[PDB]
Amino acid sequence: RVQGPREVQIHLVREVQEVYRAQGVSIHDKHIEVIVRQMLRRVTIIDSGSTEFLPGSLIDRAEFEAENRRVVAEGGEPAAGRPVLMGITKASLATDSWLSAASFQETTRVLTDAAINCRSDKLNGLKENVIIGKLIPAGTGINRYRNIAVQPTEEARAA
Amino acid sequence: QCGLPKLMALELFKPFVMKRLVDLNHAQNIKSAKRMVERQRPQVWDVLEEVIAEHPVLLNRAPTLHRLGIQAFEPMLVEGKAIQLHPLVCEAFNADFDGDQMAVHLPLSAEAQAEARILMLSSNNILSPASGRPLAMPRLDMVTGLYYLTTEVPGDTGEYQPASGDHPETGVYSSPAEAIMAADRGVLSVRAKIKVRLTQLRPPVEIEAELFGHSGWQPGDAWMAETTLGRVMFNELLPLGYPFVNKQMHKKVQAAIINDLAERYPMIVVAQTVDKLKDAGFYWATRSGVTVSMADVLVPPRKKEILDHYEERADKVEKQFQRGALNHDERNEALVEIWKEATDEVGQALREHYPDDNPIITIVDSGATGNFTQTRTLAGMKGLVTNPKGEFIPRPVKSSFREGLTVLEYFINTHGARKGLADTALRTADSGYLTRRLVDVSQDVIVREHDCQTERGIVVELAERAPDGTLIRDPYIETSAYARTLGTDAVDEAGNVIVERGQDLGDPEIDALLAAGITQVKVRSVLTCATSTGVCATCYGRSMATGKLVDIGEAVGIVAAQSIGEPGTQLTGGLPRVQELFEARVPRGKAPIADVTGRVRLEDGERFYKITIVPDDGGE
Amino acid sequence: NNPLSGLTHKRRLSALGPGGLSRERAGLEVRDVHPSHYGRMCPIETPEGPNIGLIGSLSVYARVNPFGFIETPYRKVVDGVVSDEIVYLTADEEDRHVVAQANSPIDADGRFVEPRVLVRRKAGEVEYVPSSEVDYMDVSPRQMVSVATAMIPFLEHDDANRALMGANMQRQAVPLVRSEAPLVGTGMELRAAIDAGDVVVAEESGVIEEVSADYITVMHDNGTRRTYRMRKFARSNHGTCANQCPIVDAGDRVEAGQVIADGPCTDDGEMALGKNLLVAIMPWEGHNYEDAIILSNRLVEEDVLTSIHIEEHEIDARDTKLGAEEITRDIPNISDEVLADLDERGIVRIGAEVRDGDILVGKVTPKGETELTPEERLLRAIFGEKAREVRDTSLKVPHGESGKVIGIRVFSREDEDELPAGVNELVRVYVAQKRKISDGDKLAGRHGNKGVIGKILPVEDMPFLADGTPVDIILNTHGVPRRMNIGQILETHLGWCAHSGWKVDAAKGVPDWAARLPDELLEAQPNAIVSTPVFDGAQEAELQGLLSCTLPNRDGDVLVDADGKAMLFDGRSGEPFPYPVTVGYMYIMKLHHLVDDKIHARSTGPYSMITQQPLGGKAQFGGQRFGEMECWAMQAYGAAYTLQELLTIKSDDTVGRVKVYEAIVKGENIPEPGIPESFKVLLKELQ
Amino acid sequence: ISQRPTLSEDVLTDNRSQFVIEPLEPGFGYTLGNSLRRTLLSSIPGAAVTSIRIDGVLHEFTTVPGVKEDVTEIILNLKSLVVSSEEDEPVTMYLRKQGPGEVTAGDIVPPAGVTVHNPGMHIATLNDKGKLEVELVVERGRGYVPAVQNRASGAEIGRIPVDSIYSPVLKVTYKVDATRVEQRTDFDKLILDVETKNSISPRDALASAGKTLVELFGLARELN
Amino acid sequence: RPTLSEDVLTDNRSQFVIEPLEPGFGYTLGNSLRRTLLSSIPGAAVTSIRIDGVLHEFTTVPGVKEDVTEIILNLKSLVVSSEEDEPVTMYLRKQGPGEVTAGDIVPPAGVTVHNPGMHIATLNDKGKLEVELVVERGRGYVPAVQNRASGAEIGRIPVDSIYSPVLKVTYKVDATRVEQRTDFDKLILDVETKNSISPRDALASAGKTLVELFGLARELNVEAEGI
Amino acid sequence: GYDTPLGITNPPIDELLDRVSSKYALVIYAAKRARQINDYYNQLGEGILEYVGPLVEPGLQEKPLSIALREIHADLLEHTE
Amino acid sequence: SNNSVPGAPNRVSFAKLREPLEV
DNA sequence: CATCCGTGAGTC
Ligand SMILES: [Mg+2]
Ligand SMILES: [Zn+2]
Repeated sequence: RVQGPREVQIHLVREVQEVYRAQGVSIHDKHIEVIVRQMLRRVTIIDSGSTEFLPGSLIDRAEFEAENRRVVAEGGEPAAGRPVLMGITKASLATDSWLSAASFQETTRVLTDAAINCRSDKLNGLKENVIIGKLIPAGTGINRYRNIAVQPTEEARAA
Repeated sequence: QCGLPKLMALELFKPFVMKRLVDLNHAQNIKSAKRMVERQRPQVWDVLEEVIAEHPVLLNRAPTLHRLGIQAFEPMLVEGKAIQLHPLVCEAFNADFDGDQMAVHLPLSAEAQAEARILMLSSNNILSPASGRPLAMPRLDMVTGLYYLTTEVPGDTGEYQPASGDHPETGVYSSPAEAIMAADRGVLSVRAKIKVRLTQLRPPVEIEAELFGHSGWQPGDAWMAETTLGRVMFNELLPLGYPFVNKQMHKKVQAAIINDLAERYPMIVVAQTVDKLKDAGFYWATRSGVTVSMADVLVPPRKKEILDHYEERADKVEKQFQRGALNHDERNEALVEIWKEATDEVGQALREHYPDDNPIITIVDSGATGNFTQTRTLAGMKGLVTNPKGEFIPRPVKSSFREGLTVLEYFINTHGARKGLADTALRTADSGYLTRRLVDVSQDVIVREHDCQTERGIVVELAERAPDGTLIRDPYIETSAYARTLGTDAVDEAGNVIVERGQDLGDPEIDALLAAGITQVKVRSVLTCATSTGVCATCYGRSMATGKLVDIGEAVGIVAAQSIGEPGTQLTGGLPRVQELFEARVPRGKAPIADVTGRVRLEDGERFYKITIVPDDGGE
Repeated sequence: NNPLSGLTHKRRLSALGPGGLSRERAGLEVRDVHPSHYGRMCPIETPEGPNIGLIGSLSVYARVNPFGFIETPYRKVVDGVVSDEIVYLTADEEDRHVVAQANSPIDADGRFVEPRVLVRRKAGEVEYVPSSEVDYMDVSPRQMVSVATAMIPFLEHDDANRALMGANMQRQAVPLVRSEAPLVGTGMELRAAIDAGDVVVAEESGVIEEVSADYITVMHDNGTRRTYRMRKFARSNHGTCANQCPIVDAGDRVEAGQVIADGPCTDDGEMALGKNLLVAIMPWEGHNYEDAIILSNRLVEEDVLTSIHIEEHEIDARDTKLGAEEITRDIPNISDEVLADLDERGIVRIGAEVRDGDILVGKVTPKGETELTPEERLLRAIFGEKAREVRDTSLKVPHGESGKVIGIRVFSREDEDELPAGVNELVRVYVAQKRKISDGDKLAGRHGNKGVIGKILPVEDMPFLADGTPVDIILNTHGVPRRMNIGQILETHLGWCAHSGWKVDAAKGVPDWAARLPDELLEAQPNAIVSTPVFDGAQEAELQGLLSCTLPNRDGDVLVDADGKAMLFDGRSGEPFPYPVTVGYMYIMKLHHLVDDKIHARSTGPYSMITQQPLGGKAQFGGQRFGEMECWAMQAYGAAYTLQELLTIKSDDTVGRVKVYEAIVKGENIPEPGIPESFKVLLKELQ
Repeated sequence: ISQRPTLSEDVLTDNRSQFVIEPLEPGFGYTLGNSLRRTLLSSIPGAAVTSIRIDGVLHEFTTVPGVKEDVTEIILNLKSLVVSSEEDEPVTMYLRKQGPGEVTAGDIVPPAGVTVHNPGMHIATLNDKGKLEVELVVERGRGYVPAVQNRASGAEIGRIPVDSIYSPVLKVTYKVDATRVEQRTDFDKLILDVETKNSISPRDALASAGKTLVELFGLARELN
Repeated sequence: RPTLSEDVLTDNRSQFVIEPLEPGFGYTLGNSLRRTLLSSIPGAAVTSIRIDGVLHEFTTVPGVKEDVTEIILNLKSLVVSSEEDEPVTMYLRKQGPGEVTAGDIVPPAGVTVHNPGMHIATLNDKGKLEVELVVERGRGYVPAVQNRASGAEIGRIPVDSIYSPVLKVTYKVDATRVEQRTDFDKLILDVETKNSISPRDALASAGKTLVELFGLARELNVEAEGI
Repeated sequence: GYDTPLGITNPPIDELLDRVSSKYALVIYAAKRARQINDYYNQLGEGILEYVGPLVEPGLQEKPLSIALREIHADLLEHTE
Repeated sequence: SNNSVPGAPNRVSFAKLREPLEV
């Protein structure tokens, strides 16, 4: 609230680092930053506006700026948003897939809420796919690499 | 490669062997071929040898703390019922040989084996994905073995001698083949400094320019050197095309060479080069003469002299507290300082008293293993022990383990030793839990694009400005800048650009900016680059394992989690601090920060601190 | 496992169990070493795992008072004068008093030497206190330790971390074919062996009237005769070999309380937990890198580290709904080559050899009259062989097991042997193995120096001394100073002096270093036995001096120096090693972590009844577990197809794993995985 | 700068004999006496017991009524039995002794071409009413051959396969006197030390050692 | 199964593969065959030299590019076969601009130089060079201090004598799997020789030599062995 | 310039990686060709129209993956994403 | 000796004389 | 900012 979302990221990364520095551990700032990035992907709802966003709800920046891109084109009031920092535990629970959430912690709580909200799960993630037995959506599992046709060059020919 | 027991593999490849048994008509069908393998008929040992041909298997060693916890190997049939493992990958598995087991998983599908041999093969995973440093490097016997021959011994026999009087120059040899025959006769020491003409080793870059004018050194071009016989044998492994190194091989030295080989030279060169180093390390660790005796471990000469000095300085503190001029909190606080100082002076008493021949110190100072703090405890004294509270006991263990601790001493050291084992078991549980939280939070983070294209990055302090002039390298250089890719052209005072945008920062590309004078660079970060799902490739930059730009599709989110949790066992803030940060808790310290910049108005009270800040720009 | 193993177990002090605490409830205070534990409960002996500090052993000299507290012996000092009168004190009672340390110098009458002595006080505090204030003093220097702990020579030279493991591992020692007493002792090896109960002690005095390998008869003084029967080749709780052998010959005069016949891990009434090995402290071609161990093949050709392991195999015949299980020699579709080692009943014959897969007890059961396959109906009309209604339910030898059948125990409901409701014939076949030591077998010393056997070279490859004798075991130098357990070094020095023998120079008087050395040790024979009691015994000055006293071999040459080192010849290259290597004798134990048990694998096998996943354990022939941690490693690599396969066609895909087995044996390509049956379970559990 | 064909001297003792070989190349003595030492300890042909049988015994793990030792300790006592046979094929020995008293290697009855070299060797102390009828099988071989191999051949259930230590060699070593005096007087003198089992002579052991090595080094001389 | 002998080649050096050895005989054969090729094969080399314009070593020879040191070394690498055991003397003289080689040497009768193209020293104009060489015969390697009195004390220089015609030999011992036994030994041997003799012949001579040694032992009884 | 690659390190992966976009791509690239080669051998026995056989000489009892991985190095295959 | 009570093998001991009480 | 209930607390 004092120095903005970018500064709080730089502070966390170096304060975290300072602990591994003292004990002689060397982690590249890169890896830390990946986790840090996932903590700030949500912004809170100050004013509901015309949107269907419940006030006092942590919603993704992608969703927040795309719904405020649809209502802006609709003519209604856009929701006022303030950036919010989340601990990795609850950020993890707040995931889009209830499968991933229930298979993390507080399984009885995850299901109770998900069965009420009628949340549908798009099985598009790592934890999601492993459970159902699908190929994981990373590495050699993505269609870019998965669907490859290999053929002999026209030069290559049976003897 | 890895040694796979003849018994294990036969049940692993059981339906693959049954297949070829009925192929070569040893069995008439699939039912009888099954019976052959179960009865273990002598035929199948020839068949199985053909089946496992370049069919990789997995070696898992729990706990799987990072992805190098599971690596692939080319299976090698071996007599016996134990798995045989390469001495280098023990740094990755964190596996010793005090009874450790390993799980084995055999890939079946055509894609799986392809994934194993290419992605998961141990010879491709040489570097740590956490730091980019070598893990598959000389470690224990190997380092001590190499450190042996590359050491320069002053007065050793066969040493080079200048010409004077009636005798010419002693210690100059025509070729390495000659110096070999000298030590075989017993004239030359493999550790003595001599002069030799070499014909198959590229000279130092500083000397190649002097002797050839960088005409391009060639296999056959000669040049004279001033090293030892051992340092020459060592450089035949690196081998050709790599500049000679005339130093003694401390671990940090060997860490540099491999890390350079990782950069320039290709993977299959490094894998083979490091292999040669291992064979050399062990043979020479043998004839290193590194042995522990009761004689090699010596108690200091000023042992009782020094301890009498500080016990006299202690009795003075006890009597100064006896008169009550010292606080009880101050009494022990001073007693701690006295004996801390004492222990140090005992260590100094060892270093100079101990020959560099001493195998206990030879192992410590060469980075092979062990700390000198262990050597102090062994030969000097144990020192202060920890209270159940954690505070250091006012009473000191004056005895070393060589002399034999007193009965009461053993008791209080034991107490600390146990609570250490208890905590080492409790942090691990905390470390693994933090790990699983980190994995779940960054699972949707994958490299999906090749570039976000945004010009957004973040500033990194390259170097501090030294007061007298020139500069000083920042301590955070290695971990914050060295793997990044630039987000803006780096210019000096001139209009001349040193490094472009879209350029990966390498080792010499840091020196190009370090000598130019620029101390701040803008770099593409994972934070800044914004894409739809996950992140881009360019922003993330150089994958610490490949030494090159990260491939599109790598689950950098999970690797990051592993790379943070893996070494979490080695902490004292500490590990709770690490949790307190990633879970965004309102901290214990709760130190206040300035809301608006301005002039500070300190107004301390003895009962309470109060801080006022007059706003720099008007304000209230 | 061994006699000590049992002895220790009876002296355990757990805080677990009903009325006590749970494992998760115990904080960090319950576990650590308390001051009052001195002389009552050991601070060293405790498990390494999650049970650490919650389990301990009772100190040697302690006992329990009628109220359930722990008392401990102290010597009573009247007024600076030690008195042989002893009183047992409780924890809080001792706190009200003041106790002197055992090793404090005492006058030949009973008085102290210095006015101020070392003093133990309430709350674990210690100070110097005048001799007028001394109430009690310790019984022994080794008063605070436990039974297994006091068996660790030079304990005060090893750090509590490794010394802990040094105590724990002794309990894991394996009884060898025959056992030798250690060259270096602590004195505790005797009383431990006797009080174990796994040796044979004479009740009343007399003379051995008759001795056989079967039993010993003792003729008392009053005339009565007591006969002691020998436990011969019995299987212990843990498959080790409890085998007893008569010590005394016929006609020996034996007094009461004397060991007349000892058991496994015992040599002349002493705890023989291992063998005396000729050690060499050096790296050797890397084969001992990271705590691995190199052995001489002499230990394989002379069975020095060879053990016997007995297994009990069981199977029964019950009353079913389709009839009753009968034990017969007639098993459907089996040749007479397989049945060749059975008798007429269906039981294997004693002395026969058994490998894995072979048949021990032939049993067949009436299989349900379900419609046999129309394709197998057709197959039974061609060859005209009518199907039997009896399925093979035989007791075959489990994977890995093998050996000689050393006995049969049969219980029949027919022969009035009382059986549980439903059982007719019950058979017990006992099979022993003669396991020589091999690669991967975990060895250890008493100083927390563990490790597995990396390689066993031929006897000639071994680094040998000047007289030709090859060393037995090659330990790596690197893994010694780190562990702080250099008591293994001192054991090697004293161990060599004990093998060669020695003689202090008495000319020009008794030397100043060997002045505290009791008379009986100033001259020692080759292969002598000695005691180094914990917190007493040998000191570094006497050890160094004794290394100079080392008697020459048969050729009249001394083999080691005053440093304790010696010059070795590399058995491979022939050339002498450049530097002197520390050589001596060490006591090495065979621990119960053998590869022959540890090794295991599985292609396909049994599967879970609900989750339809593989079963778990070597006993059930189950596959390994690819856990949550391992699925992260895969995910990190980006090996989707490997990860998918492991959790689909390698696991609980009902239709997949069968069609994978077929695709392999036909040599085709691996099909595409389906739906994990476990996931179907979840969607039904949610419903 | 000197040429002299080498020698092979001998300084004797009953069980062990010192061989002296000189003059050899400078720094050659060590890696030459070692090549003999490694040939002696591994590949010198001798003879020992392979399998046995006892009356009333079907396996190694039991006791004979009336005897102080068990079959395990008895078989383990017979490992130090020193035998020399000329019969290239297996031969059968016999030992039968009853009543009180001690049985030894002397009571063994070696057939034609078999000799026991240590009759005073203790086997078992047969107390009263104790009878011991044994049946030992002797073969010729080299090195060390484990018991476990005999059983699968077809050996009947009566037989108890025993470990075989054919190696008649006991202990081998050497020392070298290298004259390093600065001159053309630089040579090495080898002193080989060989001790046997009283199964063969120390000389006969060095002879079979050389015959082996000569035949091995003859393949480096043959042309392509 | 009787053992085989193999050869992988190069002009000056080659590798020899011996398999299958009875378990434990690789090392038994290893270092014993290496120390034979390096020490037990006779040849000829330079014992001492003499230079005209030299009264001490530190100053280079008048009219020569190379130092006194680098010429000794080049001369050490000279390969020579003498026919008589007794020490012979050859003269090498040349003057003017150009380069002096091993073909300029004037050799005695029955004394052959096998690498006449070897560079030795680069003379300039007004550069005079006269060198007396002392050639002996022997085995292995002999230091310089032992040859400090083999020339006239008016500039006699002791040289390291490399009599042996074999330059450098290494060996590795892997394991070959015979029958079911994976214990059998496989001996790989790397041998590099001078331009005087072929490696394939240097081994046969080194092989014949050792057969003589083990003869002494065998002579006593020739009891038993099987191939 | 290196030493002769032995066993499963051949063909050298570095040169393999020059002919492909990333490590991941090479896997499916090779494996899908390894599938074609094993089809050809099983199909040919009873089926026409199989995928083109080994474009290089098959080593004695050479694994189908090991065949594919070599002809990728021979640039005898076409690459599509 | 150390434990001269049962009829045991003689194990000589480096020791200060221990006569308080048997184990 | 401090209590009461429910849920977490490394792997093989
Ligand atoms: Mg371990
Ligand atoms: Zn981006």
